Amino acid sequence: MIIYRDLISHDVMFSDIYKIREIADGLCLEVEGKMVSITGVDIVMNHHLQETSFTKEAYKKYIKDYMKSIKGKLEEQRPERVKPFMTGAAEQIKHILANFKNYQFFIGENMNPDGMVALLDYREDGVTPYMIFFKDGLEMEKCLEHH
Repeated sequence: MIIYRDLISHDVMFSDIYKIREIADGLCLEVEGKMVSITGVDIVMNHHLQETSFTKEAYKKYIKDYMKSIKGKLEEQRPERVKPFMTGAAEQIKHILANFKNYQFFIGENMNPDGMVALLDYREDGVTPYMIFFKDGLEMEKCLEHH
């Protein structure tokens, strides 16, 4: 199976046992979760994601830093992704800041402040949870029977 982990913090963000949608012209991965009850969201609960908070200004400071960290990672391993990421993320930041009050913030288990901040949101029904990750900020891992 496929486990996805934060390219910076190395924590597991989510696995392939969820409905994954690639949105924003391949910039982001939209993971659909279920509300489960202690109450919460399954993605958060079984991958031990930690909730964190941001002012509008702190998030701007943080995401500039995060963008340049990913930019440096991509130049080394996936150079073709630098421009798409830099353009897309800049446009995605504008969207996130536009509906800032709609999001909750989650980071990996180790709580590395330089790692990815996943965004929690609810569908049109206002009941279904889904989480947004930057695809370029994730590295894939594959697990198989071993003897």
